Amino acid sequence: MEALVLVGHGSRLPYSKELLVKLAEKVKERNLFPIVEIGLMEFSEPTIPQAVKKAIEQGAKRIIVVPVFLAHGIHTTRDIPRLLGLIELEIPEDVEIIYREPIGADDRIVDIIIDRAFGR
Amino acid sequence: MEALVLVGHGSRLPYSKELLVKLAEKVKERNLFPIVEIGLMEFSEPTIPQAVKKAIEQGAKRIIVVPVFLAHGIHTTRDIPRLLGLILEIPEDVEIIYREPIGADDRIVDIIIDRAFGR
Ligand SMILES: O=C(O)CCC1=C(CC(=O)O)c2cc3[nH]c(cc4nc(cc5[nH]c(cc1n2)c(CC(=O)O)c5CCC(=O)O)C(CCC(=O)O)=C4CC(=O)O)c(CC(=O)O)c3CCC(=O)O
Repeated sequence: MEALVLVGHGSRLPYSKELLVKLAEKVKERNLFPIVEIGLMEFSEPTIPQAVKKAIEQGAKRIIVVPVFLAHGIHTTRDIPRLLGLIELEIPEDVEIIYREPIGADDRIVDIIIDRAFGR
Repeated sequence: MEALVLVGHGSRLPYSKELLVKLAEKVKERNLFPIVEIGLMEFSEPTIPQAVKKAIEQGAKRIIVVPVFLAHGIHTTRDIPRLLGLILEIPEDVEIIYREPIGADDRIVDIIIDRAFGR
Protein backbone atom coordinates (compact mmCIF):
# COMPACT_ATOMS: atom_id res chain seq x y z
CA MET A 1 0.00 0.00 0.00
CA GLU A 2 2.67 2.41 1.22
CA ALA A 3 6.44 1.96 1.27
CA LEU A 4 9.34 3.45 3.20
CA VAL A 5 12.52 3.99 1.24
CA LEU A 6 15.54 5.02 3.26
CA VAL A 7 18.02 6.77 1.02
CA GLY A 8 21.67 7.38 1.88
CA HIS A 9 24.77 8.84 0.28
CA GLY A 10 26.84 5.75 -0.37
CA SER A 11 30.62 5.55 -0.06
CA ARG A 12 33.49 3.70 -1.62
CA LEU A 13 33.97 2.42 1.93
CA PRO A 14 31.35 -0.01 3.30
CA TYR A 15 30.19 1.98 6.36
CA SER A 16 27.51 4.13 4.72
CA LYS A 17 25.66 1.11 3.35
CA GLU A 18 26.02 -0.76 6.64
CA LEU A 19 24.43 2.20 8.40
CA LEU A 20 21.41 2.23 6.08
CA VAL A 21 21.05 -1.55 6.31
CA LYS A 22 21.11 -1.50 10.12
CA LEU A 23 18.65 1.44 10.16
CA ALA A 24 16.28 -0.41 7.79
CA GLU A 25 16.40 -3.56 9.90
CA LYS A 26 15.55 -1.58 13.06
CA VAL A 27 12.66 0.22 11.33
CA LYS A 28 11.45 -3.21 10.28
CA GLU A 29 11.74 -4.44 13.89
CA ARG A 30 9.39 -1.62 14.87
CA ASN A 31 6.47 -2.95 12.66
CA LEU A 32 5.42 0.42 11.19
CA PHE A 33 5.62 -0.07 7.40
CA PRO A 34 4.38 -2.72 4.98
CA ILE A 35 7.40 -2.26 2.74
CA VAL A 36 10.88 -1.02 3.79
CA GLU A 37 13.78 -0.64 1.33
CA ILE A 38 17.11 1.15 1.12
CA GLY A 39 18.85 2.91 -1.74
CA LEU A 40 22.29 4.42 -2.00
CA MET A 41 22.89 7.46 -4.20
CA GLU A 42 26.38 6.54 -5.40
CA PHE A 43 29.06 3.78 -5.43
CA SER A 44 26.77 1.10 -4.00
CA GLU A 45 23.77 -1.11 -4.57
CA PRO A 46 20.82 -0.95 -4.17
CA THR A 47 20.66 2.35 -6.00
CA ILE A 48 17.84 4.76 -5.41
CA PRO A 49 15.91 3.76 -8.58
CA GLN A 50 16.29 0.06 -7.80
CA ALA A 51 14.88 0.62 -4.29
CA VAL A 52 11.90 2.55 -5.66
CA LYS A 53 11.06 -0.07 -8.29
CA LYS A 54 11.47 -3.00 -5.84
CA ALA A 55 9.00 -1.06 -3.58
CA ILE A 56 6.54 -0.57 -6.41
CA GLU A 57 6.75 -4.30 -7.35
CA GLN A 58 5.95 -5.27 -3.78
CA GLY A 59 2.65 -3.41 -4.25
CA ALA A 60 3.28 0.09 -2.88
CA LYS A 61 1.41 3.03 -4.45
CA ARG A 62 2.63 5.75 -2.06
CA ILE A 63 6.43 5.74 -1.52
CA ILE A 64 7.85 7.63 1.46
CA VAL A 65 11.44 8.55 0.64
CA VAL A 66 13.45 9.70 3.68
CA PRO A 67 16.82 11.31 2.98
CA VAL A 68 19.13 9.92 5.68
CA PHE A 69 21.39 12.96 5.46
CA LEU A 70 22.19 15.37 8.26
CA ALA A 71 21.78 18.54 6.18
CA HIS A 72 20.38 19.64 2.88
CA GLY A 73 22.96 19.77 0.10
CA ILE A 74 23.15 19.31 -3.64
CA HIS A 75 22.37 15.65 -3.14
CA THR A 76 19.14 16.26 -1.31
CA THR A 77 18.19 19.34 -3.37
CA ARG A 78 19.37 18.29 -6.87
CA ASP A 79 20.77 14.78 -7.43
CA ILE A 80 18.23 12.75 -5.47
CA PRO A 81 15.13 14.74 -6.59
CA ARG A 82 16.46 14.00 -10.02
CA LEU A 83 16.68 10.24 -9.62
CA LEU A 84 13.21 10.27 -8.17
CA GLY A 85 12.03 12.03 -11.30
CA LEU A 86 10.63 14.99 -9.31
CA ILE A 87 12.71 17.42 -11.37
CA GLU A 88 12.98 17.31 -15.17
CA LEU A 89 13.27 5.75 -14.00
CA GLU A 90 9.47 5.86 -14.83
CA ILE A 91 6.89 6.28 -11.93
CA PRO A 92 3.54 4.68 -12.80
CA GLU A 93 0.71 7.21 -12.62
CA ASP A 94 -1.07 5.40 -9.87
CA VAL A 95 2.09 5.87 -7.82
CA GLU A 96 3.13 9.00 -5.94
CA ILE A 97 6.65 9.52 -4.49
CA ILE A 98 6.63 11.57 -1.27
CA TYR A 99 10.07 13.03 -0.59
CA ARG A 100 10.67 13.88 3.05
CA GLU A 101 13.07 16.15 4.97
CA PRO A 102 16.54 15.38 6.29
CA ILE A 103 17.53 14.86 9.87
CA GLY A 104 18.49 18.48 10.66
CA ALA A 105 19.47 19.86 14.06
CA ASP A 106 17.06 17.65 15.97
CA ASP A 107 17.33 17.83 19.78
CA ARG A 108 18.02 14.09 19.63
CA ILE A 109 21.08 14.81 17.52
CA VAL A 110 22.38 17.02 20.31
CA ASP A 111 21.75 14.11 22.70
CA ILE A 112 23.70 11.74 20.50
CA ILE A 113 26.50 14.27 20.06
CA ILE A 114 26.84 14.67 23.85
CA ASP A 115 26.91 10.90 24.30
CA ARG A 116 29.68 10.68 21.68
CA ALA A 117 31.60 13.48 23.40
CA PHE A 118 31.73 11.22 26.47
CA GLY A 119 32.69 8.14 24.49
CA ARG A 120 29.30 6.46 24.88
CA MET B 1 40.07 22.99 30.59
CA GLU B 2 38.33 20.77 28.22
CA ALA B 3 36.77 21.83 24.91
CA LEU B 4 34.10 20.36 22.64
CA VAL B 5 34.74 20.77 18.91
CA LEU B 6 31.87 19.83 16.62
CA VAL B 7 33.15 19.02 13.18
CA GLY B 8 31.06 18.80 10.01
CA HIS B 9 31.50 18.20 6.29
CA GLY B 10 30.73 21.64 4.86
CA SER B 11 29.08 22.23 1.51
CA ARG B 12 28.95 24.82 -1.25
CA LEU B 13 25.46 25.35 -0.02
CA PRO B 14 24.92 26.99 3.40
CA TYR B 15 22.83 24.26 5.06
CA SER B 16 25.69 22.13 6.39
CA LYS B 17 27.19 25.04 8.30
CA GLU B 18 23.82 26.18 9.56
CA LEU B 19 23.30 22.68 10.99
CA LEU B 20 26.60 22.79 12.88
CA VAL B 21 25.84 26.30 14.14
CA LYS B 22 22.43 25.30 15.48
CA LEU B 23 23.84 22.17 17.08
CA ALA B 24 26.63 24.14 18.77
CA GLU B 25 24.12 26.64 20.06
CA LYS B 26 21.92 23.87 21.59
CA VAL B 27 24.94 22.19 23.19
CA LYS B 28 25.89 25.63 24.61
CA GLU B 29 22.41 25.97 26.11
CA ARG B 30 22.94 22.73 28.03
CA ASN B 31 25.85 24.15 30.19
CA LEU B 32 27.97 20.99 29.79
CA PHE B 33 31.21 22.33 28.28
CA PRO B 34 33.41 25.29 29.12
CA ILE B 35 34.38 25.71 25.47
CA VAL B 36 32.28 24.77 22.44
CA GLU B 37 33.45 25.43 18.87
CA ILE B 38 32.56 24.29 15.34
CA GLY B 39 34.71 23.54 12.32
CA LEU B 40 33.92 22.55 8.75
CA MET B 41 36.10 20.17 6.71
CA GLU B 42 35.73 21.99 3.42
CA PHE B 43 34.20 24.96 1.61
CA SER B 44 33.49 26.97 4.74
CA GLU B 45 34.79 28.65 7.82
CA PRO B 46 35.65 28.05 10.66
CA THR B 47 37.90 25.27 9.27
CA ILE B 48 38.75 22.31 11.51
CA PRO B 49 42.26 23.73 12.33
CA GLN B 50 40.74 27.12 13.13
CA ALA B 51 38.25 25.52 15.55
CA VAL B 52 40.99 23.57 17.34
CA LYS B 53 43.21 26.64 17.64
CA LYS B 54 40.35 28.77 19.01
CA ALA B 55 39.70 26.10 21.62
CA ILE B 56 43.36 25.96 22.60
CA GLU B 57 43.71 29.74 22.95
CA GLN B 58 40.58 29.88 25.19
CA GLY B 59 42.44 27.65 27.72
CA ALA B 60 41.47 24.11 26.68
CA LYS B 61 44.17 21.37 26.84
CA ARG B 62 41.70 18.58 26.20
CA ILE B 63 39.84 18.89 23.01
CA ILE B 64 36.93 16.55 22.41
CA VAL B 65 36.42 16.44 18.62
CA VAL B 66 33.07 14.89 17.69
CA PRO B 67 32.50 14.09 13.97
CA VAL B 68 28.92 15.13 13.30
CA PHE B 69 28.70 12.58 10.45
CA LEU B 70 26.25 9.72 10.09
CA ALA B 71 28.79 7.08 9.02
CA HIS B 72 32.52 6.61 8.92
CA GLY B 73 34.02 7.39 5.52
CA ILE B 74 37.20 8.71 3.98
CA HIS B 75 36.51 12.00 5.75
CA THR B 76 36.25 10.54 9.25
CA THR B 77 38.95 7.91 8.72
CA ARG B 78 41.52 9.92 6.70
CA ASP B 79 40.90 13.62 5.99
CA ILE B 80 39.85 14.73 9.48
CA PRO B 81 42.39 12.63 11.44
CA ARG B 82 45.03 14.28 9.28
CA LEU B 83 43.77 17.85 9.93
CA LEU B 84 43.89 16.96 13.60
CA GLY B 85 47.47 15.83 13.15
CA LEU B 86 46.41 12.33 14.31
CA ILE B 87 48.17 10.65 11.39
CA LEU B 88 48.68 23.23 8.57
CA GLU B 89 48.25 22.36 12.28
CA ILE B 90 50.75 22.25 15.22
CA PRO B 91 49.28 21.47 18.73
CA GLU B 92 50.96 21.51 22.15
CA ASP B 93 51.08 19.33 25.30
CA VAL B 94 47.34 19.22 24.68
CA GLU B 95 45.37 16.09 23.94
CA ILE B 96 42.86 15.76 21.11
CA ILE B 97 40.22 13.14 21.78
CA TYR B 98 38.68 12.11 18.49
CA ARG B 99 35.26 10.65 19.07
CA GLU B 100 32.98 8.42 17.10
CA PRO B 101 30.29 9.33 14.56
CA ILE B 102 26.54 9.10 15.01
CA GLY B 103 26.05 5.58 13.60
CA ALA B 104 22.73 3.72 13.50
CA ASP B 105 21.60 4.99 16.88
CA ASP B 106 18.01 4.10 17.89
CA ARG B 107 17.36 7.82 18.13
CA ILE B 108 18.21 8.07 14.45
CA VAL B 109 15.48 5.52 13.81
CA ASP B 110 13.15 7.72 15.88
CA ILE B 111 14.01 10.79 13.81
CA ILE B 112 13.66 8.87 10.55
CA ILE B 113 10.17 7.67 11.56
CA ASP B 114 9.20 11.21 12.49
CA ARG B 115 10.46 12.44 9.09
CA ALA B 116 8.59 9.64 7.32
CA PHE B 117 5.40 11.10 8.77
CA GLY B 118 6.31 14.67 7.92
CA ARG B 119 7.09 15.50 11.53
O1 LIG C 1 35.17 10.86 -0.84
C1 LIG C 1 35.50 10.16 -1.82
O2 LIG C 1 36.65 10.14 -2.33
C2 LIG C 1 34.42 9.28 -2.51
C3 LIG C 1 32.96 9.45 -1.97
C4 LIG C 1 32.49 10.90 -2.07
C5 LIG C 1 32.43 11.71 -3.11
C6 LIG C 1 32.95 11.41 -4.53
C7 LIG C 1 34.28 11.92 -4.96
O3 LIG C 1 34.66 13.00 -4.46
O4 LIG C 1 34.87 11.25 -5.84
C8 LIG C 1 31.72 12.77 -2.76
C9 LIG C 1 31.80 13.90 -3.36
C10 LIG C 1 31.62 14.99 -2.64
N1 LIG C 1 30.53 15.03 -1.79
C11 LIG C 1 30.36 16.27 -1.28
C12 LIG C 1 29.55 16.82 -0.40
C13 LIG C 1 28.76 16.33 0.49
N2 LIG C 1 29.15 15.13 0.89
C14 LIG C 1 28.47 14.80 1.96
C15 LIG C 1 28.61 13.58 2.50
C16 LIG C 1 29.40 12.55 2.13
N3 LIG C 1 30.24 12.56 1.08
C17 LIG C 1 30.94 11.41 1.10
C18 LIG C 1 31.63 10.90 0.11
C19 LIG C 1 31.78 11.45 -1.09
N4 LIG C 1 31.48 12.68 -1.45
C20 LIG C 1 30.36 10.63 2.00
C21 LIG C 1 30.73 9.16 2.28
C22 LIG C 1 32.24 8.90 2.44
O5 LIG C 1 32.78 9.40 3.45
O6 LIG C 1 32.80 8.18 1.58
C23 LIG C 1 29.50 11.36 2.69
C24 LIG C 1 28.59 10.96 3.88
C25 LIG C 1 29.08 11.47 5.22
C26 LIG C 1 28.06 11.22 6.34
O7 LIG C 1 27.52 10.10 6.49
O8 LIG C 1 27.79 12.25 7.02
C27 LIG C 1 27.71 15.85 2.28
C28 LIG C 1 26.80 15.91 3.51
C29 LIG C 1 25.47 15.21 3.56
C30 LIG C 1 24.95 15.42 5.00
O9 LIG C 1 25.02 16.57 5.52
O10 LIG C 1 24.53 14.39 5.59
C31 LIG C 1 27.93 16.83 1.40
C32 LIG C 1 27.28 18.24 1.41
C33 LIG C 1 26.56 18.60 0.08
O11 LIG C 1 25.79 17.76 -0.44
O12 LIG C 1 26.79 19.74 -0.39
C34 LIG C 1 31.04 17.00 -2.07
C35 LIG C 1 31.26 18.46 -1.79
C36 LIG C 1 30.48 19.39 -2.65
O13 LIG C 1 30.87 19.48 -3.83
O14 LIG C 1 29.55 20.03 -2.10
C37 LIG C 1 31.63 16.23 -2.91
C38 LIG C 1 32.86 16.54 -3.71
C39 LIG C 1 34.02 16.64 -2.57
C40 LIG C 1 34.32 15.47 -1.52
O15 LIG C 1 34.88 14.41 -1.88
O16 LIG C 1 34.01 15.70 -0.32
